[PDB]
Amino acid sequence: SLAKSPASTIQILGAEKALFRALKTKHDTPKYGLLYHASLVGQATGKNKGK
Amino acid sequence: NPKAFPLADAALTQQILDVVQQAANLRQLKKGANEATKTLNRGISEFIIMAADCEPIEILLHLPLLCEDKNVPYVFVPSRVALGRACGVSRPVIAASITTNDASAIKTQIYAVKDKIETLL
Amino acid sequence: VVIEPHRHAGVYIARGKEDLLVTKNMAPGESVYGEKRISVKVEYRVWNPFRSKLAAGIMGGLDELFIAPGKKVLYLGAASGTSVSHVSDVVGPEGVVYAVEFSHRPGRELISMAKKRPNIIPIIEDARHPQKYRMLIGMVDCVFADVAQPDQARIIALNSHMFLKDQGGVVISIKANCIDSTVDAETVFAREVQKLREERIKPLEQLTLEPYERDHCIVVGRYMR
Amino acid sequence: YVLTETSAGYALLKASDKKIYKSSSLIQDLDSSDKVLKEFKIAAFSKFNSAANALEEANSIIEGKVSSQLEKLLEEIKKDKKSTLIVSETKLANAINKLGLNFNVVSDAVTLDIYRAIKEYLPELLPGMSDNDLSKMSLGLAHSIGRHKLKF
Amino acid sequence: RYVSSMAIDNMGQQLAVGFASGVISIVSLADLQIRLLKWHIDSVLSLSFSHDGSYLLSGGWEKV
Amino acid sequence: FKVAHLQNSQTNSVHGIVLLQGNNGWINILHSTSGLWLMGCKIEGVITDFCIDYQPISRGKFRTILIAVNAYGEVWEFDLNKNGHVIRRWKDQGGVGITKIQVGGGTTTTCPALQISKI
Amino acid sequence: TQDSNYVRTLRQIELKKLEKGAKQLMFKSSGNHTIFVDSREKMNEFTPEKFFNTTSEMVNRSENRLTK
Amino acid sequence: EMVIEGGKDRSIEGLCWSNVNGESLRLFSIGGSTVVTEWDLATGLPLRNYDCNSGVIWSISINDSQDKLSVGCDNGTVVLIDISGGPGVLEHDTILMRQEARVLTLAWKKDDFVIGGCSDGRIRIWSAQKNDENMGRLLHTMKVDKAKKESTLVWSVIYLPRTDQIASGDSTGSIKFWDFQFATLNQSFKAHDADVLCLTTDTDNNYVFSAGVDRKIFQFSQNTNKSQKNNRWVNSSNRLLHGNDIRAICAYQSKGADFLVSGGVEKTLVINSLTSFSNGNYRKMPTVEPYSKNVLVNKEQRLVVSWSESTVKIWTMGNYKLVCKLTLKDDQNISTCSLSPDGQVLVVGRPSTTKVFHLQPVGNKLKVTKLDNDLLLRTSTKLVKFIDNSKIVICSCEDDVFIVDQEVELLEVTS
Amino acid sequence: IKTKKRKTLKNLRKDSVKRGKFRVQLLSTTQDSKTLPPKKESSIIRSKDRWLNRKALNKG
Repeated sequence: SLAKSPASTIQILGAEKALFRALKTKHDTPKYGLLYHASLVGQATGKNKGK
Repeated sequence: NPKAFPLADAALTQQILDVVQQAANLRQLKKGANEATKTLNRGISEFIIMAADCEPIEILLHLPLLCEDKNVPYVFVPSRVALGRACGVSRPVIAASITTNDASAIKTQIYAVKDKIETLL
Repeated sequence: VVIEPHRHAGVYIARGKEDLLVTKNMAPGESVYGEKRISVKVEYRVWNPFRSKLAAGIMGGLDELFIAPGKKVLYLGAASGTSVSHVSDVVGPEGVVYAVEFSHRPGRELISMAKKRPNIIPIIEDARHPQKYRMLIGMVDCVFADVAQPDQARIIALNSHMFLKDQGGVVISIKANCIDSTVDAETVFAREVQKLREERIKPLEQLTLEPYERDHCIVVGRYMR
Repeated sequence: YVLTETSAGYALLKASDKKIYKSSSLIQDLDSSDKVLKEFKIAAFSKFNSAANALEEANSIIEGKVSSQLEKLLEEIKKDKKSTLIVSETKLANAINKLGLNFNVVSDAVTLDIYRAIKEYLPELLPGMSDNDLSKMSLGLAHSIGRHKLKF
Repeated sequence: RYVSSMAIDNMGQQLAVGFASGVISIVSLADLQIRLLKWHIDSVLSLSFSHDGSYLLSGGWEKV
Repeated sequence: FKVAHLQNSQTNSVHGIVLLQGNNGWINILHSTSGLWLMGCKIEGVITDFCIDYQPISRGKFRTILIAVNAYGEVWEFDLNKNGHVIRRWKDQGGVGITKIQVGGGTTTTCPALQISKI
Repeated sequence: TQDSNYVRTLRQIELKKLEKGAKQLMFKSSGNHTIFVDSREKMNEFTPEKFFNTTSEMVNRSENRLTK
Repeated sequence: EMVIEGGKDRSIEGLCWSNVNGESLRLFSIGGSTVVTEWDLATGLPLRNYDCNSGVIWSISINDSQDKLSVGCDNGTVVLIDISGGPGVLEHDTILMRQEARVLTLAWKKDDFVIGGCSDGRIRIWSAQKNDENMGRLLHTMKVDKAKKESTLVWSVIYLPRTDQIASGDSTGSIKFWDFQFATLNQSFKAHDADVLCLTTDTDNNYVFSAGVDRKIFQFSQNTNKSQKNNRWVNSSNRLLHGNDIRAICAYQSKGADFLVSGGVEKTLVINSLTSFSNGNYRKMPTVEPYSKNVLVNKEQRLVVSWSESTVKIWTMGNYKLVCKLTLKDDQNISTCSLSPDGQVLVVGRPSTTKVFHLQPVGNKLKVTKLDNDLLLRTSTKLVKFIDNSKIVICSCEDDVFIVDQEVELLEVTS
Repeated sequence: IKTKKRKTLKNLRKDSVKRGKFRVQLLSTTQDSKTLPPKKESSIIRSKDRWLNRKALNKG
């Protein structure tokens, strides 16, 4: 069930309440979710950790 | 690759990639596997084209598993390079979903190709 | 809130806020696939005529459905527990369902629900070779067919000539497109009931289950000998 | 004057007939059994009845899903060698152990009827076992062979 | 059976016999198998081959 | 059309051929002085373009090959110094709408050889 | 793109409400029921309560007929 | 030798033989329906009606080594039927990779490939080679030169094993020869003026004969050493022998027999020589040679009965006057018939049943009444020949000789 | 009797009449199903002979 989900979902997978409040009012969605605590995103710094 | 069920022959793959080219000109396709699965989730895909050419084919063969839940037709063509040429980008494209429309100019061509697809299921 | 019984025990109609069809539980406490659970002290799983195929025949009205709470049944085409769960519910803990399939991709969840219910025993071999599971079980009281292969009559004829006792039931679900497209359901279903009464299957009824499936039928018959 | 090879697991059963071999492989229409006709025609000659051992169960399961020349069938060829007698095999694809050494085998179009009879009344007279025990050993063998073929 | 024309090609492999009935017949000289060409509705008066031998000019009583 | 050279291969006599791309898969090859239809080569699909390759064989003998492409990407090579018969059939890797094939590095129809030994 | 996201999630809310609302309804069947019989008199007669067993209440709607 | 009749609204479109060496001849045939019908040659009945599991069969062909059977159906399917199980038992094997248009003709290369001409003007090539990776999928597609103002149908396809070609006749009249490997045309002839319904070849493929609705038989030859070393058929000859059409053509060639046999809409058969087609002679058979009669007379009342398909008719001499007829439509197929001397009772009889009718001349008409006998109604009859005014002798289709109105001992023959 | 003889013939011959929501089909006989192959599909036989007698080939 995780494998048949698109990669954008796997990006935002932890941040559902921020995601759906930022969709149900027209705001900017999160970019990290549960995947923020990966070591590579730890190595990145700035807006390129969103990248 | 053995585990790429229905694979098209040359004539069917030529008309599949022809309707892919005119859907790309009409901005009616979503190119890429994640965009194809998004259209599968939202139920706005007419049929899915995949490429039996990716070196892990298991990055593909999961959208069959939710094609057979929404009974949307899906087909394999032998070349990801040629699918990317048909979709009209500079990269190889692994999967492509032709999206739904009811005022579309190429609706008859889409319907003819999807009937030829669901004959071989 | 009021549960009334059906023509076949183990099948009920939960009337009330939603007059909808339902079976019992042999799984204590839990659903298997997110079907709704009604308690009336006693646990009940809603059957769906769209998610499953035998429930559509029940909703269209099958009088002598030979799936019945005192038997054992052979299910040739489930691929997953979404119908054989309800067949194990209606056959109860007295009997046994043999859910036999070939494609081992949803056989994982088939075996997974057969872990939870001892009613359900799986067979992971193709149903055109019943000799490969000769040595597993024989002499069923009703076969069920849900195969969407072109040789439906030959596959269930071989399975009923090897594993069905005399005067038992045959329920076969026939998809028209898996045999012949572009010609209508009436001719292809007449052709298949004649093809099945070529064997020792006296046809009893067919029905077309039209609000639930496009161009399907359910044919029941009694196995002569 | 004949035997018949019937399986239920690793437990194989070479059950002999209460009539002649020609009578077994010629008519088959006289049983029509409720219980007494199959009980009279039946004769539990040999029962190479193994246990719930997964090795022996899955070994005979593979030999049942393939040709049937297993060691239990060699045991049956040992325990039925009297005058190169007649045998009733279940599957026609077990031709090797059907006719390998001194056994006139026959499995065609009425052997299935007599297997319908003896498979209808396996548990009532052939073992000293009960119906829930036969279904439990069948589902143990089934889950074993299923997790063997379907990997995990 | 009257023959009013004949022609050979530059290899001697085939030969055109044009008859007074109107037909032409290419015989293959190595094995004497014939092929009939029927268009002329009157007598065949002239035949020729091309240099490679794959075209046959014919002319007769029609002015064609 | 394209114009090319052809050798008789029983004499050492060359003559020009014009090659016309027709409807179905057809290439109609005909003589450039007499206009006689010599042979025809049919590919399977929508013929889109073709080119002419030559290869030398010995002193004063060469061989003409017609190279014709489907729209889909599959390429036929016809030996046409004999009867117009296929010698090779391959497939372009990638490529789905194919408009133009060309050869080069030797004598094409646009770099033509003036003398038969310079082919 | 963010008001397209707003309309798309509203559409997905209604899509899920639609599918799991129609999962918990029951629709009246409309299928061509056919019964096979013997020589000609069984076809000439009325199929005499062979599965209706009342010709008033439990004949003409088939979601649950009954046997008293 | 024998005739196997079918009944009302039955036709037969293709039929193929099968003789595995050491076993009996087997005869399969398609009609206009969804089944293949295999006949046992003894009784003259179907011994098997195998319903093929996809659509209405348009063509049938038999594998080389004759263990498999292709049926090409109206919904674009090519279905393989396993034949080698013994005479009578037919199994489904494999539905090959589908398509849109109906496959109108089939051929096999060997045990390996299966070629099929379809009604969209194309010629597909499938691989029926079991235990390959590409088993069942269609390897190639070829397209013939379409007609300008109507659709084109490829009507006849054969494989030519001496070379490696496929010959194909379509509904423009053109006949094309295709290299099998490279799947592509070698040469096209514009031979006929209308469709080419059937074409065949000899043993060593030095000739290809072809025929269709424009009623000429064309011969394409490759017998010259230069033709064989250049792979160049020539349009050798052309004969006009048939009256209306040619719907079937076949060839036999042995040490003391080399003839091609052809027949069409005009009901007669035509025999020509294979290696001497244009030169040699030909024989147009009579349209009927009554080895099984449909007419007999009785000398009393000067009357004559005659039965066509499922109706009998009786007239008397005088001029002549049609006195009675029996268009019995409870029947479906007729066979042989006999009248009593004195002209009292007629008995009609087919291989499924027989029926006996009392007759009374009421003047310028007759009155005919069935007289019931369920032994006659259950028996299969070939011949009934009237020992007495009451006693008849009955030859059954399963070799029984009864005497009714009971059993002749009949010795056995060395097989 | 002249204007309804085919009516009473077909209405006595044909089967599978309606009964309300239902339809009571006759099963056929092993007699006919084992004496004869089934009838031709007149759709495809008419398609083939109508093609071979199309107007574009001038028959006469």
